[PDB]
Amino acid sequence: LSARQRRELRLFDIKPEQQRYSLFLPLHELWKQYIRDLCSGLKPDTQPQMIQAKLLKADLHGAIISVTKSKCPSYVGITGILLQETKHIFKIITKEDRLKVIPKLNCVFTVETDGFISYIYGSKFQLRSSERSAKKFKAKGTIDL
Amino acid sequence: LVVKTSLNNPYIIRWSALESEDMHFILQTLEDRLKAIGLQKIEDKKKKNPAHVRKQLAIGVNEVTRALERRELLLVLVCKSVKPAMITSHLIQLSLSRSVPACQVPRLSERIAPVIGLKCVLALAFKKNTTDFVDEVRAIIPRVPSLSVPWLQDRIEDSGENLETEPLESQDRELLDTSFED
Amino acid sequence: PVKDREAFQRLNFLYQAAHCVLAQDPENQALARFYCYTERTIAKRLVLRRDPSVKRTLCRGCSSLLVPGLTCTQRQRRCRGQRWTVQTCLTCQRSQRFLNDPGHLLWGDRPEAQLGSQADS
RNA sequence: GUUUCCGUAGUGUAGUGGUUAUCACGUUCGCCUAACACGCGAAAGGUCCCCGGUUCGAAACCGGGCGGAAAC
RNA sequence: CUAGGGCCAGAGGCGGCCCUAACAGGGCUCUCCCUGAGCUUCGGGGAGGUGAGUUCCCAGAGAACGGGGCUCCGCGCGAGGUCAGACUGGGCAGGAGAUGCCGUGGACCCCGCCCUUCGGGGAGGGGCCCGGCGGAUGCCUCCUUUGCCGGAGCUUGGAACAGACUCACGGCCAGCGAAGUGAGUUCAAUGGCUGAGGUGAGGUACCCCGCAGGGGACCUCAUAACCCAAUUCAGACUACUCUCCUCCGCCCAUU
Ligand SMILES: [Zn+2]
Repeated sequence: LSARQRRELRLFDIKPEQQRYSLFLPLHELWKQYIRDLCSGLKPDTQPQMIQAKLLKADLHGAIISVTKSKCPSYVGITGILLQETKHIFKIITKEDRLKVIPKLNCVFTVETDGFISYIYGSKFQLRSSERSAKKFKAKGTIDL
Repeated sequence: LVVKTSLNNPYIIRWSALESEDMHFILQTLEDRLKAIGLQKIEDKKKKNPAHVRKQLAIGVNEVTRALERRELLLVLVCKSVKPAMITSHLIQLSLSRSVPACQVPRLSERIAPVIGLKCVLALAFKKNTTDFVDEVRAIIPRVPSLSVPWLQDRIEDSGENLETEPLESQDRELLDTSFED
Repeated sequence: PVKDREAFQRLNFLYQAAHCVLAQDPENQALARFYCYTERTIAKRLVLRRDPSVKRTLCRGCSSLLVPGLTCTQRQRRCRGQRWTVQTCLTCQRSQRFLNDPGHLLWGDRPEAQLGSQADS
């Protein structure tokens, strides 16, 4: 059950790397209508503390990210939507076809909503993101970036 | 009060339009073509003592499911005589790639018996690549209604999502089943 | 269903996101496997009772929600008594038994069609 | 050096031999009174010390990390 | 006071092996589960034996067994026709899959080779299931059906030759008040300063060897964090970086 689910891997191949990244936009279009169906109130004045709290447990698969701070200078400035989301890494695909892996070690990601911009500090958000929606996101420490 | 919230999503992938005025006389057109050309299908199987045998008439359920897999342009004819047939006929809706899934519900069960053939066939299809059998049947294919599938994409970059949460109640099955274990 | 109401949106989103990958580009199914593996894990820890109509397509060996419906083999055959509709993928080679018969349409309407007439608001 | 026990709304504490978070005090409101102390109903208020692991699901079970307390 | 020991009931002893009287020790190795950015022959964590017990609500034939729900089947029982093959006659099964075939699938039955002569281990075949490919005849020869008995399946579910957890795999019996630990304090000593080095960066109008190179000399700077002996030692676990060794990942840039 452990090695039998891990025969080859669940990892990508060489041929899906060139799948014409603008065709991954309906995956972002599905996520864009998902956020409007989640809170269903955006415009006049509707609780910015609620928006950043519902995105704690929200499955952010297929969302645009842009690195505005990282400990590595080479990681900063990479844009694209994400496909996989592992323990402390998540694989993104960028502009004209090439995929990149950015670890969730000490960095923050910028997620652009319709009328909101939310930073996600990737040093606390780890540990198998299916379990992130479950339990145990408590208040610990600061993020010195 | 025992109420269990159950995420129940049978998103109804509907069939073609129920045009009883349109889908009645086209089946009589199929009886005019399958009888006037020849009825040598049973004469080679029973051998009551070969050109009509060369067709790839997909007879049965499992010959239609293998037909739409590789690369085949054909026509699908599905009747409804079984009430849990949605388990079987889900492959007809979901394999919409290069075919037209026609679904004659009330009359297709009465179309096997007047033709000199076999017992009641559920799924009817035929492979007719690179062979001109009847040019008039190929004109009925743009005339029969097609079915849209909002399950995957429905051909347009616009997704269709719903929130179908049906709360299961234990008191409803307590009056129907009346089963107790202590 | 106050706090658990948020959890229903996170399960059917990743279910639908695996369909959007295979609708545009088939034969590359690594996104459909991980979106089903995350869907099963959230339902495993945050306990929800999903319907057997969808769950019989997830192919509970590892993960494939749409792969046996358009690529693998699902046929009808008769093993011993009544006929069975065998759903078997091409990755873990597991099968799921489902019998199709007109004699048990009353029992075939028992798990799925009884909640369509009893689950009231 | 030594041993055992404990961490639960604001405090004092139950409870659980694993799937629900609460009783007493106090606050708010309500019952009552010309306006009251009691009685009584109800609501606001949860990092169940922290992480990992087992399990379908740990306030609980296990492992580790602290913390606190009782006495020679 | 040798606990490399004895006593009563037992007769069972935690995958196997190896090292140690330091067995909640370590190493090698097999199987399974959980899980991780080295496709994975990978790293890390946990569990292996036997017996007993437990395992929410709902759904479901069934969550210990049996009964009961429904279908299929006849080396069983009973009735009717006896008109018991007629032009292979009759009836049944069959696209809602009959027949045929494939296989490092079975914890199934049997033949059965070898290691062996207790359970058994592996190569191979038949029958019965499982799964896959491919689509037309096949079955019985007085016949048909009900009831009873037995066998098999049963859309559930986190789970149905299961898995997980708890308990049990023994109980009980042996000490010396006498000076002074390569630190030995106990109202609880001790990791000091300066100077010169080592190693790790940086520099040279300096010297020698003459292969553009190298070595020496001199000068500047880093040397820490975690933390504190209280009888001592071995081992596991946990908190760590001035550092060295092994194994790699991601991204940038170059060819
Ligand atoms: Zn599979």
